[PDB]
Amino acid sequence: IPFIETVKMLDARIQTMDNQADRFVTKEKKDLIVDSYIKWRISDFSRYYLATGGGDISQAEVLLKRKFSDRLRSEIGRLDVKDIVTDSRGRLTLEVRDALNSGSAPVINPNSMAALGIEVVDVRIKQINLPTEVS
Amino acid sequence: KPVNVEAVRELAASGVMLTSDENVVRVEMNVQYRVTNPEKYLYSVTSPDDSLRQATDSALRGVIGKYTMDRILTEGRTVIRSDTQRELEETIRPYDMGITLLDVNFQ
Amino acid sequence: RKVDYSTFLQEVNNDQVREARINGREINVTKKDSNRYTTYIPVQDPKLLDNLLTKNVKVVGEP
Amino acid sequence: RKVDYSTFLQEVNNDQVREARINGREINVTKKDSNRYTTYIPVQDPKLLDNLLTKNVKVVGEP
Amino acid sequence: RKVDYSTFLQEVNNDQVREARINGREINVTKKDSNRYTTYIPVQDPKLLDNLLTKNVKVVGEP
Amino acid sequence: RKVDYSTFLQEVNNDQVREARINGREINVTKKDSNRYTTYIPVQDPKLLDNLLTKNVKVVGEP
Amino acid sequence: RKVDYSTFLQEVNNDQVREARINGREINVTKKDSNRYTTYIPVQDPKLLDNLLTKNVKVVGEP
Amino acid sequence: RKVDYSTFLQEVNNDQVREARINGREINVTKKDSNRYTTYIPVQDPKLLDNLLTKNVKVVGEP
Repeated sequence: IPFIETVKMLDARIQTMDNQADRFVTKEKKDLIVDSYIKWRISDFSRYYLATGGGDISQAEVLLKRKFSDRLRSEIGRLDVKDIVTDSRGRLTLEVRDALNSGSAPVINPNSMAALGIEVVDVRIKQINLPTEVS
Repeated sequence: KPVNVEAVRELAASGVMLTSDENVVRVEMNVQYRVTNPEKYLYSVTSPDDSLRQATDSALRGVIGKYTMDRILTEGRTVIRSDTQRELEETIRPYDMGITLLDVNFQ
Repeated sequence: RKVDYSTFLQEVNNDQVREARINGREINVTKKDSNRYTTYIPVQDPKLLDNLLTKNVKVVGEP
Repeated sequence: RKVDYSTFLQEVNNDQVREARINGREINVTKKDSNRYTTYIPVQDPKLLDNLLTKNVKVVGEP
Repeated sequence: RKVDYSTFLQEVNNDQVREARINGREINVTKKDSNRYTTYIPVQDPKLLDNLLTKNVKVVGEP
Repeated sequence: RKVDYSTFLQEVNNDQVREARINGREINVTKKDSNRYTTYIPVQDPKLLDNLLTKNVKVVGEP
Repeated sequence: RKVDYSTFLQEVNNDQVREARINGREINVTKKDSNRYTTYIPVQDPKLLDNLLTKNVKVVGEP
Repeated sequence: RKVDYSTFLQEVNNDQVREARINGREINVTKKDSNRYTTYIPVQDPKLLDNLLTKNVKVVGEP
C-alpha cells in the first residue's frame, strides 16, 4: 500500500565475518596470535530485525564478535599450544560453534545466538602465529 | 515517550584491577542487556544505563578481587563471568530498573 | 537532545559511542546503549577524526 | 562586557573558567564564580581547543 | 551502494582497494576484486592520502 | 602609518610592543612608548599568535 | 591526456619530470623526455611541495 | 617579468632579495641589485614565510 507500507530487505545468503589478529593466553601463559573467521545466516528475519536496531549487519557482527571472543578464549584457556596446533579435527572450533548456537542456562537460552536471529554454521581458524620474540 | 524494548543494548566496562595475590591485571568486559516494563525504566532511576555501567564496574572489581592472577588469566575465565553476572543481577535488584540481563561475557 | 562537545569527547574516550554521522559542524551521535543525541563542533578540530577512528567508532559522512 | 583574548587565556590556564560557548569567532565565557564576559578570537588558533580541553574546561557548541 | 568512512579505511589498511576516484568529498572506491561503491569524507582528513600512497593505490581526481 | 611585517616580528622579539589589536587582515600595533601604527600579515602565520603570547603582549580581537 | 596523481608521485619519485605548472587543482607536467600532460590533485596535499622541492623539480605558478 | 618559484626560493636562500611585496596569490619582489619582478605561490606554503623571516628579507603586505 503506497505511503503506508515500507520494505526492509535482509539477505538470506551466508555472511562471512573475519577477525583481525588478536592475542590469546594458553594454559602455560604462552601468548598466541589467532586469525579466525565465522560464517552466519539469519534464522528468524523478524527476530533478527528486532534484535539489531534497523537490521543493520554491523550491529549483529558486533554482538557476534563479543560472544565469539569470550567462548574462544574460554576454550583456549584449558588447552596447550601443542594441543591447539596438533588439532586437526577442529574439535575446539566445533565446540565453540555449538556453544554459540546453543547457550547455557523448545526453550531458547537468552545468551544463545538463537535468542537473536543469527545461526552460526561454521567457525574456523586461519593462522596461528607467535610473538616476534618467541618466533 | 517511546522506549526501545526489543533492541539489544551493549555496554563495555574495562579497567586496571587488583587481584587477590597483590597482582595487577588489565581487564575488559562486555554486557548485553534488554529493557522490559518501560515504566520502571523511565520512572525509577535517572539515566539507568549509566547506573548499570557503574554497577557492572563495581561487580567486576569485586569479582576480580577474590581470585588470583593466574587463575583469572587461564582457568577462572568461566567462573569469573558466572560470578560477575550473578553479582550484577544482585546489585541492580534494589534499583528496580526495567533492564533485564541477557549475557555477560569476558573479553 | 543536545550534548556538549567536551562531554561527547569524554564519552567517546570512555567507549560509549558506536556510530557518528557527521554533517558539517553538526554531529549525530548514537551511543552503544541505543541512545541518540546531537552535538556541534565548536572550531576545526584535527584531532577529532583521529580520536574517533582510534576508539573503533563508526564514522559516516552525508551529502 | 567585552574582555580581550589574552587575559582570557591566562584565566583558562589558571582554571578560573568553567564554560565557554563558541558560536562564531566570539566566545561566551563563564567563570567559576558565575561571572560571564564575551571574548573575541583575533585569529584562528589550532591550540586553543586543545588548551581548553586539557584544562578540563566545559566547552559548548552552537547551532 | 554507500559504505562508511571507517570501514573504507579498514579496507585500505587491509589492502582490498585498487583505485580511488576522489570527487570532492565523495570517493568512488573500487576493490581489488573490481567491486564498486561510494564513501564520503565527513571532515577534512590530513592523513588519508598518506595511507593511500603507502598502500600504493591509484588515486585520481575529477574536474 | 604603516610598518613592515618583518619589522613587527623583530620588534616583538625585542619586547617593546604592548597592545596588538587584530582586525582580520589588519593589525593596529601599540608601542611601549605610546606609539601607534599599522601592520599587515603576508599570509596566515600560525606562529604569530604563539609568539605574541609567549612574550606577554596584550592581544585584542574585534567584532 | 590525463594522468593519475599517484602515478605522478611514483614518476617524480624516479626523477623523470622537470617542470610543474601549478594552476590551482590542475598541474601541467613535462617529463625529462619532453612529454607533456595534465594531472589533478584529489585533495590538498602539504607534502607535495616538500617532495617536489627536495628532488630538484622546478615549479611555476600561474596568474 | 615573471620569475619561477623554484628559482625564487633558491635566490632567497642565496640571500639576494631585499623586499618582497606579497599580494595574496601574487608577490612583487625587488632583488638586491634593484631588479623588480613578480612571482606566484603554487599552493599555500608557511615554510615560505618562515624562510623569508629567517633570511632577514623584508616582507610587505597591503590593504
